[PDB]
This record gives sequence, structure tokens and C-alpha cells, in this order.
Amino acid sequence: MFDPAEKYKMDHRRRGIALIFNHERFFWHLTLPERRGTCADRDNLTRRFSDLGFEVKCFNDLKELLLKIHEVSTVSHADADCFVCVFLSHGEGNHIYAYDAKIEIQTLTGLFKGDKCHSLVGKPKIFIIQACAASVYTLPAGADFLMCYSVAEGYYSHRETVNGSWYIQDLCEMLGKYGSSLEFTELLTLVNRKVSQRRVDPSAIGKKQVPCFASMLTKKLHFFPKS
Amino acid sequence: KREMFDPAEKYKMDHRRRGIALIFNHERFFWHLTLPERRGTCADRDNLTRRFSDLGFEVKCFNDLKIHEVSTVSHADADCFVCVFLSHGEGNHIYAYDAKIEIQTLTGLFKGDKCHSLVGKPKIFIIQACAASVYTLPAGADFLMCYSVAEGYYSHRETVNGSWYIQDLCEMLGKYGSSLEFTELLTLVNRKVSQRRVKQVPCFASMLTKKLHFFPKSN
Amino acid sequence: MFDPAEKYKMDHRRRGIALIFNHERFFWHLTLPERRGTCADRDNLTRRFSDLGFEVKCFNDLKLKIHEVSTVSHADADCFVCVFLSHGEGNHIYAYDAKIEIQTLTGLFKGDKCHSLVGKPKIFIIQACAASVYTLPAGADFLMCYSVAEGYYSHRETVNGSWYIQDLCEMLGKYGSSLEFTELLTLVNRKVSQRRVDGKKQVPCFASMLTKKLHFFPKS
Amino acid sequence: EMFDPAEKYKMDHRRRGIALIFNHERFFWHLTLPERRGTCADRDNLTRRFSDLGFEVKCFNDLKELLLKIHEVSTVSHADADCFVCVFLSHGEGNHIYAYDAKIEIQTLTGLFKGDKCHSLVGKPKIFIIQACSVYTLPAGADFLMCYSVAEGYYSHRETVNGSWYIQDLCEMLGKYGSSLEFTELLTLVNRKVSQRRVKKQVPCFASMLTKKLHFFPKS
Ligand SMILES: [Zn+2]
Ligand SMILES: [Zn+2]
Ligand SMILES: [Zn+2]
Ligand SMILES: [Zn+2]
Repeated sequence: MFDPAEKYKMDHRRRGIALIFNHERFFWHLTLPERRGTCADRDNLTRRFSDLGFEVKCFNDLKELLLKIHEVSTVSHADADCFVCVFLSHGEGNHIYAYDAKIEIQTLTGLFKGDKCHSLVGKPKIFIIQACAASVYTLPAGADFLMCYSVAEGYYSHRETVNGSWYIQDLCEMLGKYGSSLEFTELLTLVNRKVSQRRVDPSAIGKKQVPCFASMLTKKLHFFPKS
Repeated sequence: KREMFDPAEKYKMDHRRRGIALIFNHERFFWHLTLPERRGTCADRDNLTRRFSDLGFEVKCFNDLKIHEVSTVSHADADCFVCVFLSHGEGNHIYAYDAKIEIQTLTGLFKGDKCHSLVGKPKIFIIQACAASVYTLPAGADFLMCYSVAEGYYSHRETVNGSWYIQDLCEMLGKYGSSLEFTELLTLVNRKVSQRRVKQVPCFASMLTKKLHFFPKSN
Repeated sequence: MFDPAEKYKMDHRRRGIALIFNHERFFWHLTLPERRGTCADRDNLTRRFSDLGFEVKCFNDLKLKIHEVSTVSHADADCFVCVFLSHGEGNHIYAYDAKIEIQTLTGLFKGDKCHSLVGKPKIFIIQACAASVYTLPAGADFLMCYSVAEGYYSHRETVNGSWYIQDLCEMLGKYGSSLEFTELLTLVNRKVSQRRVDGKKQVPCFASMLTKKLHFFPKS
Repeated sequence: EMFDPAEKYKMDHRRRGIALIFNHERFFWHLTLPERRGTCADRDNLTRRFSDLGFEVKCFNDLKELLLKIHEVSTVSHADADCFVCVFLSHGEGNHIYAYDAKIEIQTLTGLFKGDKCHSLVGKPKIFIIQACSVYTLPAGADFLMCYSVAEGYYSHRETVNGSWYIQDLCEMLGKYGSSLEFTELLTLVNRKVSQRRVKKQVPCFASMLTKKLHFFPKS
């Protein structure tokens, strides 16, 4: 009967797809601090999710543009544990850039809701979002969903340095150190502390960046080593 | 530099008191009402009170038909702050609007900038979901926002025995209240309510920095 | 398939029996600091397990009800808990008798002999003072919690009690339902050794032959 | 908080420490080849898993003089090292002299690294993994972990080409959950795996005198 510490089954053939999405659609102009900085985020996330047993796919949204997104949402995951989708964005941006991102996040999360994605029903769906038609909010829907945000609704966000961004650097450091050792919600709480304590001051306030994860998960999530 | 980063740091629960578990039942602009819902909301309030009193809380509940002293009085002797927001399932467009305004102004009082005593201390707001800043999203560090319903999902109607989300919250708080870290506790409420599709999907938004454990006190 | 954090089931009707056994045989002219020095351990430990949902049965050797403990059905019970209590300064007969009493208690509840407790954790909390004079015995799902290891120097009971039982009960109130039981004993191992008031440090031990993790989540 | 509830041993020191593999090859006359290498597959399996954890593996036998590089192990500074790991290996079917010699070899190894004798490892966990075949199974010491292949009342495995089930599954757990789980939780998995791999059931044991939790997070 009822178990106070039930975990999602991690004994499926593969761990699944860690989709990485860097929002570059309507951004101009760009600089090498941010360019290689976003690269540093993407390169760092890839190696960390590859370590946890994920099949990493990343596509830029400037480039069949939706067909590369269909095959991911359309292909079966019955052999997989979970789905991870990382959304990367630029700190600075025009009003349109930030608008398209909110539309992309909305349509991207909607594809993996139980009504459309049969294979991932009862399986955790983690969307890691870098925050930057009247339904304009940072809140989507779905059961067994994990929404990870770099910034809480009204807070200040990092500018992307050459080495990357505050939220991503810290996420990868914790994923590298405790990725298979901790339940993922405890893991994100460490990212919550590390980023908020890292209130450092380059046009400072100084305002602190407060991350937030919205959890609709039903069980404990653990990325125990596979194979 | 005596003891560095700890992967499992918990909020200090060795303060004189555990704190105040404020209960708030939104009744301001609701008409008309029925005994299924009336004694049902009572069942929620009566059930939460006994469960938080078990965990060592000083419970205060006030109807909004009749707040500073709670947000203004010092909590330097306390572990944390809990605020439960109760609402009626059915409601006019104004009723649901006032609730969103109350939640906004209530959470804003305990943000670090105003509440000095609760800085570095967990603030848990359990919300029963029912001027352009109209959203279910407030702000603050070390904040725990517990929602009965995710943004677009269906919510229970309040039976005589109470509501789905609250009944399950109290059952888990009675069984594992001092035994589990509170986020693991809420995940059990997330499963129990969603499986009880007789779907309502709960969601907790966590801005906490440490592990939260309501270990028994007074020793 | 590979059960990584597999725990013993804790959903059965009753949690089980807390069996407190105080060694009161061949201890001639026992002092009062040990007399209801021990009471404060018995009445402290009979509270903490009862707070965990155990049925506490206290009986002394000073006074056939022993076969009535093993004979009962545990098919609806989670675990067996038997805490063994004794006084510090005793003659060699008191020391010898205790060893044989742990043989019969421990050998009585070996899965092959007691079939109702098979697969169900048996925690023996020992307070220590044939050609088989040894500290360790055998058994699957067995947990042997020793007050102090070999090469040991034992505490003297005062008007609360013994540091091991003192801090053991203390951990059961603070982390009994919240932590895995082996993690709880690790805290006792640190607490009792650090509570080295006056000149050595008492090093306690627990022997684990457990197959699964152990958590005392409140029943029902 | 003052009360350290999930306190772990520090794992931030320069080097993790030494993995000391000791294979008992004395007074084992006419050893069969299935035991010969055999044991190699255990030594070359365990020398990989600890080295994968950041340990420096030193393999030396008693067959070789073997007693004088032994003082060179305890004498080294551990002030920059996290732990001491010493895995003790032996073959199954041996004469009474082979059984007697092993017991005394565990005395000197265990007594050599008692905190009072080795001061550089004080407060730092000492994990002794024993493979078994003052004559007793248990010794003393703080921050000491005695991992036994099988408890008393035991029936030991016979080494084949791969090796011994305990070392087989021990290494297996170190690859799957070595860096991911607390070390006592890892042994609990070994305790279940080896007993269930009963192709009676071999019941292994670990004695814990540890004050803190133990996790092998990858260094730096
Ligand atoms: Zn876990
Ligand atoms: Zn805890
Ligand atoms: Zn536990
Ligand atoms: Zn750990």
C-alpha cells in the first residue's frame, strides 16, 4: 500500500532525452562575452547530463524548424525514464525576444502533457528555464512536471559572463557533484542557496538572483547510475 | 572557514518556539453559502489546526469578514512562519479577485525587506486556489508556496468532510509531519490528490535554501 | 530491478514488541544509584519505543514467559525489538550469566527457529558488562546494538542512567521516526563518545546483518 | 543547527587515502588454480574500483620482509588524506594454521591503525574490509568500519574464475553506487545481494563504530 518514500522507476532501457534549447531567434546585436558565455552554459549542461546517462540533443531556433521539435515530442519514450528540456536565453533582449521565448516555453511544455505524450505519462518531465494572446505568464500546466526557473518572477537575473551564467554554472556544479547522489528537488535547493548567496558586485544594485522550482511531481526523483 | 559547504544543511529548529501557523479563511464576498461547504471549510480549518498544533505551532485563525500584529510582532524566537489560505471552490469573479489581492499583500509583509525576524527562516504559505499584477506568483527568498491546484487544472468542491488537498495534507502531516523533510511530505500530497481522481494536480513552488524538518521540540 | 534504497515493509498491522530485559541475577548488594538508576533507563526506553508504536514488555530474570514471546505470531508485526539492560560493576558470574542470556534470546529468534519473523528485522540492543565466549552472534535481518565495543570501558549508572541508553532514548525522540535506524545509531556512537565527561572515550558499536533500509515512519 | 543530524566526515582533503589490499598467501599449501587467479580477479577488480574512487591501491602479499613495508604504511602522513582503506583477502579451504595466522594478521593491521597509535588518521574513518575463513571476529576503535565477508555461524564461498561472491558484488556496488550512496547503505546492498545470490544463504556483516556519515563524492 501507500509508501511515504516512493520513487519514479529508473529501470527503463534508457534514461531518456535531455533536450537543450538555446533561444537565439530575435536577438541583435550580440557580443563574445555572451556568445561564448551561452556556449559555456550549453557545453557545461551537455557534459553533466551525458554523465547522468542522458541522450543529449540541442537545437538553435534560428534553423524543418518545427520538424526537429516534433520528432522529439512525437517519438516514443516508453523505453525511457524521464524527459529533460533545458531552455537557454540571453539576459538582455528586446520586448519581442522575451515574448517569443514565453510562446516557445508554452508550446514546448504543451507537447509533453499527458493528453499528447502517451509515453511519458507517470514519468517526470523536467523543464529547466532561463527566464529573460493574453496568456503571457511564466506558468504552464501538467502532472509529474518539474519547472526549474533561474529567476523568481520579479527578481534580477545574471548577465552571461564568458564562463557562463550564475544559475547554470551552479546547476552543473551540483549535478557533477551530487547528480546521482541526491533526490533532484534537494539538488535544486542547493542551486537555490548557491545562487542567492552569490550576491556579488558592473551595474550592480546589488540585487540577488532568487531561483525557484515549481514541482508537480508525485514521487521522489533520483538519477541513480544505470547500466 | 571551519565547516564549509554542506549538501544536506537544514534550517535551525532550535529556536524557543516553532512559530505561528496563521490560518486564513477567505469569506469576504461569498454568497450564497451551503452547509456542505460551510461545515466543509470548518472541517479543513479544524483539521489543519490540530495538525499544526501537533507539530508545535501556535495557531491563529481569523476570518476576513471581521494582520499587522502577526506581521509586525517579532519572530526572532521562532523557527518559521506558516500561513494557510482557505477559499471557497465556487465564487463570483470578485471573490476570486480579492483572494489574489489578499495573497499578494499577505506574502509581501513577510519578505526580508519588511520582516526582519524571519530572514533566513522558512516562510510557508499554503494556498487554496479559487492593478495588472494578477497572477498566482509572488516573490521572496526562503519562501515555500504550496498550491492546491496547478494554474489550469480542476479543483475539488468542498465536501462535508473537507477538501481533497487539505484532507490529504493533514493526513500526511499527522503521519509523517515530524518524520519527513517538508518537500518530500508535499510530494506525497501531490500523489495522493492526483491519484484520487474520483484530476486535481497540486504544485509547490520552492525558494528554500535548506532542508526543512519539523523534528519534535521541547527537549 | 536493482533495489537501490530498498527498505523493509512498515505497513503491517502492529509494529511489534519492545522487549526490555534487565539483568538482575547474581548481582549481590546492588547500590541505589544502580537500583533506580536502571528504572530511569527502563522507564525512558519503555516510553520511546511505545512512542514509536512498540508494545513494551518489561520482565526480569530475578523472577517460561520467554517461550511465550517467541511463540506469538509476527505475521502481522513489522519487527522484533529486544533491549538488554545490565548494571556496571558485577562479579564474574553476573558477567558470565549475561553472555548465556544473550545466546538464548538471540538464538531463540534466529529465522530458522522463529518463522513468523523471517525477513523481518530483529534489533537486539545489548548493554554489556560452551567455549563460545564472544560479543558477536549470527542471523539475517539482525541488528546487534552494543553499549560499548571490546577493549571497552563501561559507564556507571547514576541517577538518571547509562550514557548509552540516555542518548539512545534522546535520539529516538529527536530522529527516531525521521532517520534510518543505522544512521540513528551512528549519532549515538558520536554523542556517547563525545559525552566523555570525567578519561578515555567510550566507543559503541552496532553489527548490521540487515538486507534492507530501516525507517520507523508512524504506522497508518 | 548545533545538533548535527546528517553530519558527514570531511571529504575535501588533498588525497582520498590508501587502498591497502592484503592477500593471505601463507601456509596455504598446494593451492588450486581456481583459487590462484581466482584471487587475481578479486585483487584486480578491487584495485580498480577504489582507484576509480580516488584511492591509491597498494598490493603486497605476506608470502614475500612483508612485515617491514607494513610499518611504512602506518608511518605515512594522513593529515592530507581523507580515509584509510584496507581490504583483507584470503582463500576458502585452508588448514587450521592458515585460519589462525589470518586472525593474528587482522590484530596487527587493526591494532596498527588504532587512533591512539596512528595519530594522523585520528577522526578520519578507517574502513577494514575483512574476508574471513583473543580468538574473536570483532576488534575495537573509533571511526572504524569492519566489513566481514560473512558473519559467525557462517558458511563461506569458494573462489572460482571470477572470484568470491562478496568481493564480486562489493566491487559491483562500488561501480553502481560507490560515489552515489553513503558507504553503510552500500554495504547493506552487498548484504542483500550476496545472500540472494544463493546459487543456505550467506549472511555478511559490517560492524560500525563510525561517528559520522560516509560519502565518496569525487574529489575536487
Ligand atoms: Zn533517495
Ligand atoms: Zn532529514
Ligand atoms: Zn529513514
Ligand atoms: Zn551524502
